[PDB]
Amino acid sequence: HHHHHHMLKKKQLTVLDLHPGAGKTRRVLPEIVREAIKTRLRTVILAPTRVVAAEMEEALRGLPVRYMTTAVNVTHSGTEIVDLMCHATFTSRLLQPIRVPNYNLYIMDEAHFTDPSSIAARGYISTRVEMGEAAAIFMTATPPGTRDAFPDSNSPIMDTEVEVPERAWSSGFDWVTDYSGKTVWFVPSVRNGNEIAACLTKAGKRVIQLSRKTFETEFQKTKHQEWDFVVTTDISEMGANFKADRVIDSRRCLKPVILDGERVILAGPMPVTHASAAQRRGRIGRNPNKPGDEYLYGGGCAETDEDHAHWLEARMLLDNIYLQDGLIASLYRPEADKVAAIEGEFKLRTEQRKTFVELMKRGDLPVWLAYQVASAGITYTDRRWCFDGTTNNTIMEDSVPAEVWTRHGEKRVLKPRWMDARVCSDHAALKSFKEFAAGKR
Ligand SMILES: Nc1ncnc2c1ncn2[C@@H]1O[C@H](COP(=O)(O)OP(=O)(O)O)[C@@H](O)[C@H]1O
Ligand code: BEF
Ligand SMILES: [Mn+2]
Repeated sequence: HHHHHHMLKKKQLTVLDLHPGAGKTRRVLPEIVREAIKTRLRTVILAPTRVVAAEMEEALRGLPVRYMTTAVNVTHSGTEIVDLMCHATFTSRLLQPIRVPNYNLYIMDEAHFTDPSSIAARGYISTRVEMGEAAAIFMTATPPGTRDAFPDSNSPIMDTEVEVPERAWSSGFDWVTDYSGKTVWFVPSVRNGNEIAACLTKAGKRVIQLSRKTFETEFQKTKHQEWDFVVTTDISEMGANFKADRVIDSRRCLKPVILDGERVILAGPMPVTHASAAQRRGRIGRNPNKPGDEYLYGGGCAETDEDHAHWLEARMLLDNIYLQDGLIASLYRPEADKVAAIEGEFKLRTEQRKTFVELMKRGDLPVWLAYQVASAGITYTDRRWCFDGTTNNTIMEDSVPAEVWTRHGEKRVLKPRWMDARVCSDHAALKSFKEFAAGKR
């Protein structure tokens, strides 16, 4: 009930870069949506995750918003001119035949998200603005290329550089376990998080683990049950709210890297960006009444992340989104220097584009891998490629060849024609890929 008037300018992109916890998501977003409604601007709100989409409903209760996500179960009047969906849904719809409205205003929250669908959505939106067809607001405390890892916070934070373990320990890290508060611990990989979580559990701690595959289900447990540690990958940088007193940050993670144009490996761990570091630290210091919060960090930051597969993968997506005849959207300008590709090199014809989309949406394949399969002319249900690669593409778990009973009634060793380490980097990813290779997804 203290609305501040925003003069929403046509043909403009604004970056709302207030510090973490300043109220972008909970205060400024509703104000903008009210102005958009008042002035009758057809508007889309882009949430990074289903978890945040649900929370945005609380902030927007009593405003006419169409929630285009099963994460919210609200009765729609059919008259709403504001739509809410996830970054990934927005990009996926753009790749499909499905008509996406030509919105007058795009509001992307947690616009730092570097998953390929988010990077692509930013390119599309910025292109629409540059063409004079729409306005946009990108909300993030950490715009592309920030070099500040220690922004302002609602309460003071105690910043300390320490040695952070990335393996189980039996001594040398008493400060981790001799602590009666609640800790969010950012780890370099799902497997390292499993090992640390087991160590913590053996030491009597209650641990919840979060990764992209599990986030949308395990995050609820952080609200609804008692815990001592959350052990999380980078997915928790995207507007994740914890009632926590301490963050432990390894400051590095495994990175997918395309090697010689022919395979994806997981390299590193390599340092995180300043943006990632500031978002990780930004999970604490958020309560103005609580002055004790600590950030313990394990090394430096770097901006040398052009080796990351996500940039090229964003181009694969954008190349397959229609704007106008002959026009391919560039990445948003601050990100466009991250990748050297020819605009349109990854454009697919209609049937192959359909396969590319289905491999990602229903197959849950990484963008790069989905592209290799689709561009080879393979149809979605034809899994022969999972078995006919070279011998060095053999997938191992527990030091033995992963084996599958195939749709054609043979026990076969998983040996994909194209190797993307993301499909076999932890037990759960591998299980899903084995199902896929069996024709049982
Ligand atoms: N359910 C809640 N009730 C009350 N305050 C909350 C709730 N969730 C978050 N907050 C607080 O609201 C403030 C603004 O949060 P938010 O808008 O999410 O920040 P930003 O998007 O700027 O990072 C912060 O102090 C945050 O901790
Ligand atoms: F910048 Be807030 F943490 F979304
Ligand atoms: Mn936010």
